Amino acid sequence: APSRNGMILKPHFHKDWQRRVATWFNQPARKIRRRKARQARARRIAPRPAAG
Amino acid sequence: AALRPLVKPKIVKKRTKKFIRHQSDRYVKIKRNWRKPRGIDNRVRRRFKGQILMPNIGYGSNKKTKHMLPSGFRKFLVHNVKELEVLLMCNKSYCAEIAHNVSSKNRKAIVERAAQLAIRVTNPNARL
Amino acid sequence: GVDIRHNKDRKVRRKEPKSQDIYLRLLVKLYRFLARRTNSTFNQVVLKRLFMSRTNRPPLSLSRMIRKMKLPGRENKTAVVVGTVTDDVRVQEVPKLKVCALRVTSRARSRILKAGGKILTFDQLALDSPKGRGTVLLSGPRKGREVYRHFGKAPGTPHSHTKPYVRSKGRKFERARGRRASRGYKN
Amino acid sequence: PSRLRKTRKLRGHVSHGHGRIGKHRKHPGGRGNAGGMHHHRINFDKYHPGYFGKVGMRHYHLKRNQSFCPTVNLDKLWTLVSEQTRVNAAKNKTGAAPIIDVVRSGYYKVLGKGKLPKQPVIVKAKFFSRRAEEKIKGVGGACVLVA
RNA sequence: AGGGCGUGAAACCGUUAAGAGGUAAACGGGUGGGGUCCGCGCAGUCCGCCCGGAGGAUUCAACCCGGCGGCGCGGUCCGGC
RNA sequence: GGGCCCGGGGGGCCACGCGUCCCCCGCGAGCGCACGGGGUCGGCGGCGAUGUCGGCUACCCACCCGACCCGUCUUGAAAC
RNA sequence: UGGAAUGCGAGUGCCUAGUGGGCCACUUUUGGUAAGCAGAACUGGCGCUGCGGGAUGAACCGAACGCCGGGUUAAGGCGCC
RNA sequence: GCCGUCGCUGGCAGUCGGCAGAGCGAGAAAGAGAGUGGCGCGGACGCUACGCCGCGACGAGUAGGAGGGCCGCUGCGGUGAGCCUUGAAGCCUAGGGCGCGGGCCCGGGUGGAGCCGCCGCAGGUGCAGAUCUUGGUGGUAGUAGCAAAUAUUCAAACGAG
Ligand SMILES: [Mg+2]
Ligand SMILES: [Mg+2]
Ligand SMILES: [Mg+2]
Ligand SMILES: [Mg+2]
Ligand SMILES: [Mg+2]
Ligand SMILES: [Mg+2]
Ligand SMILES: [Mg+2]
Ligand SMILES: [Mg+2]
Ligand SMILES: [Mg+2]
Ligand SMILES: [Mg+2]
Ligand SMILES: [Mg+2]
Ligand SMILES: [Mg+2]
Ligand SMILES: [Mg+2]
Ligand SMILES: [Mg+2]
Ligand SMILES: [Mg+2]
Ligand SMILES: [Mg+2]
Ligand SMILES: [Mg+2]
Ligand SMILES: [Mg+2]
Ligand SMILES: [Mg+2]
Ligand SMILES: [Mg+2]
Ligand SMILES: [Mg+2]
Ligand SMILES: [Mg+2]
Ligand SMILES: [Mg+2]
Ligand SMILES: [Mg+2]
Ligand SMILES: [Mg+2]
Ligand SMILES: [Mg+2]
Ligand SMILES: [Mg+2]
Ligand SMILES: [Mg+2]
Ligand SMILES: [Mg+2]
Ligand SMILES: [Mg+2]
Ligand SMILES: [Mg+2]
Ligand SMILES: [Mg+2]
Ligand SMILES: [Mg+2]
Ligand SMILES: [Mg+2]
Ligand SMILES: [Mg+2]
Ligand SMILES: [Mg+2]
Ligand SMILES: [Mg+2]
Ligand SMILES: [Mg+2]
Repeated sequence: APSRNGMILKPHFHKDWQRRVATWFNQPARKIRRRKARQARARRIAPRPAAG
Repeated sequence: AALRPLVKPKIVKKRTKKFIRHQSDRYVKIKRNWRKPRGIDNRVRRRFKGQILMPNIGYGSNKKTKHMLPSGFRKFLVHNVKELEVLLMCNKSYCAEIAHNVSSKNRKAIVERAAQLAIRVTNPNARL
Repeated sequence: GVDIRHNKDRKVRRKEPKSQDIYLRLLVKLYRFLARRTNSTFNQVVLKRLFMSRTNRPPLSLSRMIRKMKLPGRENKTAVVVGTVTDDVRVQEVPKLKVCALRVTSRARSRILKAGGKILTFDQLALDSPKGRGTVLLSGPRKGREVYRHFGKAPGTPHSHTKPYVRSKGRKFERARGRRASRGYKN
Repeated sequence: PSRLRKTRKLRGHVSHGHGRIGKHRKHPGGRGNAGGMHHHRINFDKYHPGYFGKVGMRHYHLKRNQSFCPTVNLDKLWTLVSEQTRVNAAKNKTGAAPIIDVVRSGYYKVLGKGKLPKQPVIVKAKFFSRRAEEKIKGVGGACVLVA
């Protein structure tokens, strides 16, 4: 129920949103993996530019 | 022959009985530890005559004699000789109480060093 | 019993800064002494403004400080603000100022000094103006905050120019009924 | 932290701060924004005038890049160039005015709020307001249009 | 710690000891009597200065040598950062 | 009666230097007692090592006054 | 000569819970034979509130409450309880 | 008398000492002002200023709000040259005390291996109730009861029976 002055809010939480929460606790491990694949690729094509 | 404090004012206690919790005499499940009664019909809460009393700041003890031991001192827990030597300059108003879990061996050092510094020990004859 | 009411006994006001800042409290120690031991009402005002909250200490822009220090008879007076002096890009010429503030932004500092002015702290105002003599105490706009656009008669009452709380701004967001006669009504 | 919150102080107090009479029931009044035109009508009318109804034309497939047009007032115009740009122009004698290109600074339209310093300037922009051009012309400057 | 054995609570029960018992018990306030223990009581404090008796010494002040430290508007000393 | 209780011919005064002009006609020293900014005695007595001293509260018992069982919904609960 | 008496420091802004079953008494008062009935006005109460008195009691009378000593009272009382 | 709350948005940085001079509570504005001419070596406490001190008024409370807890529980970062097999936690206690209280300290006993104080951080953090959950135990109570379908007896044997 509304109470005095306030914004009218329409949160989109009327589905089963907890079944589809994507946490990011693997973010640092993803960043390491991506970097480790950039290094092994830079070694693989050297002296060709790493960027591409 | 015991050490005496700087002054020994008369200690006045407004109340000496403990405040037993309501209905704690009727059940073992109700410990006598105080709990503010909060029932709607609770007659102790409403301060009916002849009922259990409720604690309130009015019973407070005189600021001067508060926390004062009957000896006229105020206790201070110590665990070793080093902690004892913080009472060197306030030995006429504060005494040393040695913690329960100090080994009997070490109580000899604290009880000895306290004698040298004229600091009073509340429990010197323990764990002999 | 005494027929009296107690709801108003306790006055709601600050006796100290909510902040745990140690430099602020060292200044409060300083001005607690000056306020007590000197009859200078200025010290009491400054002492009080040191307790105030962040929104009660609005920042004072350079342009506003220049305007108020240009009024007749305020020459060589030290401008005093219990708060921050923010730079104003809209200002072109910055006159020589002497100022005392809690904070001065990095760009406001360069402009004041490059104009030849002097910036003080509040511990330096005491050694220069112990009673606050020759001072011009100044304050930032207290109602210059977005919140006060939302205070007053509720937006849905006649002649109320209060700002509503909307998640979005646009044609579809609270403009149909109650805001134009063609849709129900207007007030 | 949960140690600083009301729940810790409400231990031992029946009702947990929601009253003995009204209690804390699940959803009295409805869920969400239920009742706007009904038992909750005063709150909506009082605090959200305009909430109900429709106004104005629809526009399918709005692309907000088509109406990109950041604006700058004249009182901020001289910040788009370094300080020495202005002082050099003010003190030089040949009469040469600097070029301020507002598109390079990320603006398209020039608005008229404020006053300019008495210093000629050539301004480049996609759009001008009528008062912007007059004020720019009052100091001896010119308005240059870019596509 | 005796093979569902670390510790071993409460309810509830046996027994030993003490006290009490016809308005169920329990409870608040106020005293009183009796117990368990505690004061590790039972000729009652300690300190400063002073007076006087007995004594006794790494013997006081003041001076000299050496070291250390504080301050100096050294009215304005030299060197330094 | 009021006019520092106007002016003239035994009992209390928070009167007591003087040059004057004239209305009118800037510091004495001490000492002491106290109905004086909240109690002191520069006053005393008895008892005290094996049965006696102190121990609020605390254990048991007794008596006098008080005293209905809590939580809850309720205008109202000790509620049959 | 701040232009009656009396008393008192005022103003102002945000955020805000619980409530939205009430009930009782003097006086006034509608319906009803009336009701410890239903419905209103004013004020004060009970609810949320103990305490002295009315033996007993939500509201009656007195008086409202920090923990205490002394004194005096209110309403009520003073054969005995 | 004492406790607390509120108010005085009250007082104290002046502990200004022999490089000295002790005051500013007092009916009634503003200087215990600055000048120029006419023997001893001595003097209590204080001030965690988030501290300390003074004076005056006041103190009912459901629903509800707020403050402070040197109230209590579990874990984390610091710290306590912390405690502990000369005995930790836990548990028991007609032992001694402290606090208005939430609680806490110490003595004794049991126990046998770990625990706690302070500054911060975090929370699955405080039970009398929910015909609450699971487990244990009472009174009832040596009680109801061991009663449907006719029935047992004598002697001996084994056997502690
Ligand atoms: Mg609501
Ligand atoms: Mg809100
Ligand atoms: Mg009630
Ligand atoms: Mg009162
Ligand atoms: Mg109140
Ligand atoms: Mg209030
Ligand atoms: Mg409450
Ligand atoms: Mg409820
Ligand atoms: Mg609430
Ligand atoms: Mg509700
Ligand atoms: Mg809810
Ligand atoms: Mg064992
Ligand atoms: Mg083992
Ligand atoms: Mg086991
Ligand atoms: Mg076992
Ligand atoms: Mg037993
Ligand atoms: Mg017996
Ligand atoms: Mg009786
Ligand atoms: Mg009875
Ligand atoms: Mg109920
Ligand atoms: Mg009913
Ligand atoms: Mg009840
Ligand atoms: Mg009944
Ligand atoms: Mg309701
Ligand atoms: Mg009625
Ligand atoms: Mg009815
Ligand atoms: Mg109610
Ligand atoms: Mg009320
Ligand atoms: Mg009442
Ligand atoms: Mg009667
Ligand atoms: Mg009395
Ligand atoms: Mg009678
Ligand atoms: Mg209260
Ligand atoms: Mg027990
Ligand atoms: Mg083991
Ligand atoms: Mg946990
Ligand atoms: Mg339980
Ligand atoms: Mg039978």
